[PDB]
Amino acid sequence: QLQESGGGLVQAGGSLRLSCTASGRTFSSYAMGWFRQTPGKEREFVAAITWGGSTTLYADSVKGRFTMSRDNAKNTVYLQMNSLKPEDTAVYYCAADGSQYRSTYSFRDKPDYGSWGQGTQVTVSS
Amino acid sequence: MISLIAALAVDRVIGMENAMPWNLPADLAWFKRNTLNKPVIMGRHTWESIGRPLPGRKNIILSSQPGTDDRVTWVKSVDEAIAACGDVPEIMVIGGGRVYEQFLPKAQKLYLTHIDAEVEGDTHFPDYEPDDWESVFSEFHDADAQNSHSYCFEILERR
Repeated sequence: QLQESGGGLVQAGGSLRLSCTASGRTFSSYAMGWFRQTPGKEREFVAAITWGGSTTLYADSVKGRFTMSRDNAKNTVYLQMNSLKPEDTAVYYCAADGSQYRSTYSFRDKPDYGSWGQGTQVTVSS
Repeated sequence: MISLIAALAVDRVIGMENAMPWNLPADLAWFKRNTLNKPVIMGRHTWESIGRPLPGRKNIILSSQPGTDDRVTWVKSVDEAIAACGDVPEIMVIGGGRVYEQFLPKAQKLYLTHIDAEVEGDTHFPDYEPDDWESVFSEFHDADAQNSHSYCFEILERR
């Protein structure tokens, strides 16, 4: 019940903004996260945010370039990606926590997903 | 019936309100509203953190130590705390951590406030699993002038 959008082609150094919208009355009781996967490679944790939106956690590879934010009134999370570079190229997925009211650390370090988005391709030129 | 009422940060982290890094008057009003006119059972450190009896409630303090205030009732075991409540429709257990552990298996109802914060602490509300607890009420709120974080009230009933 997650649906990503945004994405596509961006020049190196550029910015892209993704969104992930949910259907369901319980969305705002769950942490949410962004991940990225390139064909034949590991899925990689990118960002997580708590249920109410106040607290975030990022991978070191995107820290200070990417920001995750949340709008519970619109049942949506966002990924703002600045200073993009070729190795940021991947399919990006949003996922809902399977457990309510966990920290960003628990979401990342003790995986439990209730739902995944379809994914959106992000392609960074050089 | 026995009920627990608690304020939980993420990962069920709990603490003494006067040292939690938030300001949530709406939750304090929720607590008062749901405990008023009912016995409250609390542990010693919770007693000390409050600093005074809660008005309009029978205050019962569960501790292994002798009592230090005649305004409240001092008991030494879970069964004693319950007996001390007498014949009432609902007993409110108000923490802290070890008290919540002790009473959870005897409880039918939970009043939880979830707070949108990550706070370090080694004390947690005990695990309550969806299998055992049906959520029968939820009420979401955002931060505002008075309240520092998103908070969500929830009532659960033992299946």
